[PDB]
Amino acid sequence: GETFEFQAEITQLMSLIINTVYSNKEIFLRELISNASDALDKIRYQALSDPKQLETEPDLFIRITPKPEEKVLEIRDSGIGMTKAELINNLGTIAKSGTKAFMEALSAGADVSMIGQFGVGFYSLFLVADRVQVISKNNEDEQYIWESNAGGSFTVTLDEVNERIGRGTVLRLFLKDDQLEYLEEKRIKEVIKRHSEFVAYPIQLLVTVQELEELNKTKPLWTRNPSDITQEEYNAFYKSISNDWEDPLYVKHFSVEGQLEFRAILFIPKRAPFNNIKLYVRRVFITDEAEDLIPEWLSFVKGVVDSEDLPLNLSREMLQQNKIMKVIRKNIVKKLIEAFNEIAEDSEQFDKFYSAFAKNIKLGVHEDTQNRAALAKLLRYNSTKSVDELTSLTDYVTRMPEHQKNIYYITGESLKAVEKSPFLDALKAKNFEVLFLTDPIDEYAFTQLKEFEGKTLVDITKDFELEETDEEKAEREKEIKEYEPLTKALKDILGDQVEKVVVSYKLLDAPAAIRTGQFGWSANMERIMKAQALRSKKTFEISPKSPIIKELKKRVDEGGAQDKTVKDLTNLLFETALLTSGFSLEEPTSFASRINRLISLGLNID
Amino acid sequence: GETFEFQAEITQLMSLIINTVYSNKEIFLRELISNASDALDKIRYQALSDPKQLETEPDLFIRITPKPEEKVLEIRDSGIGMTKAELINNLGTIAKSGTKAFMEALSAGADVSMIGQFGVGFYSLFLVADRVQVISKNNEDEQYIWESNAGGSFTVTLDEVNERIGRGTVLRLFLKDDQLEYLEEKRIKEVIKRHSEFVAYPIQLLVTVQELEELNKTKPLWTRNPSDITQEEYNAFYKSISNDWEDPLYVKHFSVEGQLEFRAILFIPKRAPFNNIKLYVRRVFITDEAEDLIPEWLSFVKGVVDSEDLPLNLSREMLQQNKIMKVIRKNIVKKLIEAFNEIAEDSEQFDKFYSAFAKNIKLGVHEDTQNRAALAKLLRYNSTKSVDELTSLTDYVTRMPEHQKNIYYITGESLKAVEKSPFLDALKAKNFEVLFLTDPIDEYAFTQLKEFEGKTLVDITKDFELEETDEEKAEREKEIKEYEPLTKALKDILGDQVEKVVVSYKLLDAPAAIRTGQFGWSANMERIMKAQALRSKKTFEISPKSPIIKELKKRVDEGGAQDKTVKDLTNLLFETALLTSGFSLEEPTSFASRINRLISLGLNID
Ligand SMILES: Nc1ncnc2c1ncn2[C@@H]1O[C@H](COP(=O)(O)OP(=O)(O)NP(=O)(O)O)[C@@H](O)[C@H]1O
Ligand SMILES: Nc1ncnc2c1ncn2[C@@H]1O[C@H](COP(=O)(O)OP(=O)(O)NP(=O)(O)O)[C@@H](O)[C@H]1O
Ligand SMILES: [Mg+2]
Ligand SMILES: [Mg+2]
Repeated sequence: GETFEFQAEITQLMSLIINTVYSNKEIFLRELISNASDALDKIRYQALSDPKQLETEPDLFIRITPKPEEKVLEIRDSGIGMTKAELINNLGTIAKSGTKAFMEALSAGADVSMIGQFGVGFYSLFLVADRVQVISKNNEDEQYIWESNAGGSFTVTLDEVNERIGRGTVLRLFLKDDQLEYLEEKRIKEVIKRHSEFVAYPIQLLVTVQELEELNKTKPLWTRNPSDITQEEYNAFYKSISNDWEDPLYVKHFSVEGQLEFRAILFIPKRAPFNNIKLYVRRVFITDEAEDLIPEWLSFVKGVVDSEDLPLNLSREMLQQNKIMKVIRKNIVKKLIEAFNEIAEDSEQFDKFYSAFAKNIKLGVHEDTQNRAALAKLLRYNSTKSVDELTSLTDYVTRMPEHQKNIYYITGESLKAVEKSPFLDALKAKNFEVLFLTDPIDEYAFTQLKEFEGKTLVDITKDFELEETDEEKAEREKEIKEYEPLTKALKDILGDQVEKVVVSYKLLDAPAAIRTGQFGWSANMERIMKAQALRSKKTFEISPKSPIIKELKKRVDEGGAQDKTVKDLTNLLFETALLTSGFSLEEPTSFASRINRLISLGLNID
Repeated sequence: GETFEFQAEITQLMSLIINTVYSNKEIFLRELISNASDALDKIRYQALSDPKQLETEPDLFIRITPKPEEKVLEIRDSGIGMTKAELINNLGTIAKSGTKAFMEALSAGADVSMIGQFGVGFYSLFLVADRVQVISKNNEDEQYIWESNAGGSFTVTLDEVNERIGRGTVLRLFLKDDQLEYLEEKRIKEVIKRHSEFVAYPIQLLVTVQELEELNKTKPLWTRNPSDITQEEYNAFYKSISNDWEDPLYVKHFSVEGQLEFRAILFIPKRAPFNNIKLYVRRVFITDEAEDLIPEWLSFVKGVVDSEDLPLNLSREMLQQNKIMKVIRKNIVKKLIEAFNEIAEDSEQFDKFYSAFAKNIKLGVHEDTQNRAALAKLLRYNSTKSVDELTSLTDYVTRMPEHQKNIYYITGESLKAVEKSPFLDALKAKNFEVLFLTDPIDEYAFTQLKEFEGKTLVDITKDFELEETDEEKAEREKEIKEYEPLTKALKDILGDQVEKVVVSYKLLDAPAAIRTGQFGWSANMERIMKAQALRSKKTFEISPKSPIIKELKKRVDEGGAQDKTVKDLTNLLFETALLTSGFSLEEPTSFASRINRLISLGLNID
């Protein structure tokens, strides 16, 4: 049948590209600098084969001159420029990107990496300007003026009233009556620092005597190998990408080659606030709101990532959904894990790294599952054998005897409450080391690990059993069977406050304590859960080697299982053991009342 | 001078709209259903003036008949259809939207609201298909076939081998090999539920026996009159917009007819979800990730918002930054405040609502400032006179005596620990009501309020002054200096644990108590801060009329300022006051050992 070619309504496509493509109206400056950088890259590539191309204009720069008295923001560069034909075919045709044609026409293997590849970015200037007066000048042509008012047609006339420029393009922007904000120095500097910070060419800005100030003093470091970059340059780079005042603690500069090519310079700060990783394609900032490239627990680091094969959208403000995001996320996680392992080789630097980002590492163990074993070796806690220095789990399993098959730890509110806990005497009598956990997020990660190099993590606050000789077990069972009336009477006294009352030999000096029941929340977990602003079973055991329990035993033998004088004593002892174990004290008024009664008894007053 | 018209490269403009824009590949179905809905709206408006237009096909529907045998996802509708000239200019031209041409040619007082306003949405089908065969049929022309290969030209041939449809368009989408996922019923139903759920015209889908199933069974309610909607319809609408299984508690259906006309049906769930509010433009879901649309503390509210004059971008997945979302946020906040006030008029309804979203309201008092006084009326807490039922702040200040100027409250870990706290007897003697704060987020709101109807919020756990008579102030000053040597000796024993020790008359039944101070954190605030997963000063007081303090007074009169038996009592009583006030002990081992010493002394243990 009949065949027709596709057409495009210019009077509607122009408004479609200008108004309904870009969300913000400040990226017009970023696109103009990107076009100027592409022109300078073209004239530089032409200068490598012919040095006479820079005789007219030797300096390569981009000059921006705001004029509030004339309502014009001029954009002047010293690039290759546009001839009479380029002002019609390249600049006058929508979706025509001559920068793409220049990139595909050069010989394979060039070092240049230009930015423009769509062909409609130049029309973004009309979002803040009504009429434009772009002036071009090429070495192989005269000086012309490209005038437009975002209408249906454009006018190109020979320049005979303006100054004779050497080489480059002068983009005269007549701003609208409601877009005068872009004539201020602070607004221009903010747009540059946000979108046009790491351009390879100097961005000169005319500020008020008139002077020129460069807005891109900091050069990108991802274009150089990590072998010839000093630490001060890394500190300046970190202070430039972020508003932080302190130098980065550690820098990780890697480069992945092969099917995916991308470079990233990830920095580790010196403090924690309790996204951050910027994305750069063709030396231009695209977006920083992609949460899928970096995990939430790992979002404490700062830095930028440079790439060239990312499928950028038309607006150049973000990227499409692709499978490369998972690849770059895995690479960043692996490189940061390697960086953490390198920091672990040092003692002074890793101390600051752990004291500043312990929560992030412990979160990495809690949520993440693939790198859980790698992050478990970075945990540092105190123990009975290490009171001052922090000891890892790798050094913990080395000091474990041949008969110990489990890793013992303990949680609590503070370090002073767990260092003198009544659950440590039994483990120290057997020369068993017990770790110390003082942060509320420690148990959230220890409940996910449940194993380290084959050693099961056992919490001493919960119920647990220890191996012993058959003779000791036979003697302990014959002692437990005779304390049975005491535990039975004490259970009836406590009522439903505890699950059961059994004799425990894991207490030497403490008279009694309350443990957990191997399941549910522990003594510290329920305290953390009942204290969150945005958001189990207990067992009472006594020690048969304490004089207090020995005196309580002879009370039920004479018929004192239901006396009124003993009830006050056993209830107060239960609430005291409840406090020393880490549980929540319900109704402290009766506790204080009984305490005051003993005070009166000790002060000889009734 | 030389004037030239703007041009557009077809081979590049097409590629611009095939990879850059429409970052998601599943929205091709949404756009095609929107085009079918526009065609049906056209034929429905044409039927209002000529009923004979629907004689060829009376039914109005969109049929989705997948065919995995030949890898085609054909979409058939019964809209107005396109003629021979419409398949060239309306469909074959980029950025040409005949739907906009039909909208601008509408009569005065039209009611139809069509979706098509750009003209590039039809070309989104090439994201998953390599070639299309659009079969159109209009009442004023013959049945033609519009074929394309996503290249630079298209072919239009007269239909001779396909079905002789009555009226509408048939779009044969030959899906690519890597995009065969859209041939299953699950993917089609998910895309329809995500974007094309609330289309006014029925969407038919062939599920393979060949049977048809309507996907858009839930009709929208924002177009109908809110006063005519029943509760079951609101429940069914809530079950469709959200995956929740519980019925909505309260529904707020309002419509603002100001400078920006928009409809919104906000629902109140029954459980806290710890975005949620979806945005619709002309019965089309665009996005649900709007930040400025709803505050953070208000994210628990579910519902949808329908607007018409919104700056839709090219991809129709976000709004442009035109500073128009602030008025929508303000209207939503105001309407939900009115909704909460209406819920407060009912007893059982507000009891069910406050029991599920108390933290959300308290967080709203914490961060929000413009509606802080409005949200303060919804705060419900217990008190000494309201131990059973909840009481607001208005009912609290109405029962305040004429000589009370401050609102007294108390915070603690639980309600049983604050109902008998020794800080209540001082206010109970003056017949002053004291609120009970049992949640960790209550102080974060009470610190931001600081006042309610001129009454200053004063925490009784902190240092505060009570009004007294000169006859009582005289005897208080006479007895304060009498106890001064006891306080000096007690401070010398306590050391740096407390700042100062003052004889406070705000204690009647307790021998002593400890407070934080006048400024800074409270007793429970520092405990919550030290118990958070992502994350002081003390003033000691005594009661001069207690037998314990009266006996301790005579101890220092005989030279007992530095005895060995008084320091044990001093430390023990200090930790007891530290317990009853809501703090945490420095070490429970020392407290447990001291209590065990009392037990040995009481049990005559030598
Ligand atoms: N300042 C300039 N100096 C010289 N040539 C320029 C300048 N600005 C634009 N051009 C030319 O005009 C063409 C049109 O560019 P433009 O419409 O901005 O889109 P693009 O830069 O080519 N691709 P993109 O940046 O992704 O939108 C460029 O390819 C250059 O050849
Ligand atoms: N199924 C259809 N039946 C009849 N006419 C149709 C159909 N699909 C598209 N058209 C016509 O083709 C035109 C092109 O529409 P399209 O390219 O999809 O963008 P649009 O819908 O007009 N505007 P937008 O939805 O914002 O992209 C429409 O305006 C209709 O006039
Ligand atoms: Mg450009
Ligand atoms: Mg469309």
